Amino acid sequence: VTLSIVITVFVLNVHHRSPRTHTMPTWVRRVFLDIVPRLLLMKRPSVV
Amino acid sequence: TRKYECCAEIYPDITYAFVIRRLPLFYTINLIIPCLLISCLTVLVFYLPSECGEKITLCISVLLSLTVFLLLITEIIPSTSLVIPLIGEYLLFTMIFVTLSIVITVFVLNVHHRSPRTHTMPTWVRRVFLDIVPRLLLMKRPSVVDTDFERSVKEDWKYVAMVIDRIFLWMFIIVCLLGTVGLFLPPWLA
Repeated sequence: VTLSIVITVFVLNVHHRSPRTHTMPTWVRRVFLDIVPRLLLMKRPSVV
Repeated sequence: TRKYECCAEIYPDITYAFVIRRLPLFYTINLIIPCLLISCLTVLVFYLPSECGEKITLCISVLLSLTVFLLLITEIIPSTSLVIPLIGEYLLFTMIFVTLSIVITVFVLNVHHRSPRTHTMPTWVRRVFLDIVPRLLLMKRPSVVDTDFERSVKEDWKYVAMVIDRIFLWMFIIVCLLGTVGLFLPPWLA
């Protein structure tokens, strides 16, 4: 549960990032928006 | 053998010295580790974004937990005032620093919620907390220009809050590690 608290702090930090403060690395984009979502059977909607 | 003020003769005695050692696996499982786990959450408040609105909840809970543990230990150890347990020292110092984090976190929250309609950014703040300090902390602000004035200064205030947060995240980690090793390593190395 303590480990989950740490991970939740990190996830909250990630969720509240914007281009005005952080820049998205290309590897983060690739991995976490192409590979992992497919494996976890979660599909993002194709919107532009 | 020794002489007492009662009587003029020598009264012998035999003193037995029982040197006993406690097996430190019950109180380590039940007091130490639960104390350490809470102490691990002391620093996370500085990595929590202000917009989440949970900073105060995290540090307040940590403080009220460490306080409870100190009282539980207070009911085990004798009330003698000659020496202080190492566990008592560590808990107390963490409580002092957790309290310091609450004060800092309150101040950081105030900085994050400032806009031109209420406050004015001083010239040197823009120089120090947006140009110099971010470079040192290896956090680089993306180069973005916003036409709006009350969304660019408002966003600058938010970034200043993050920079102040990152300063103490580094400082507390150093202090937390130095304090722990600087307290429990001396005894281990008799």
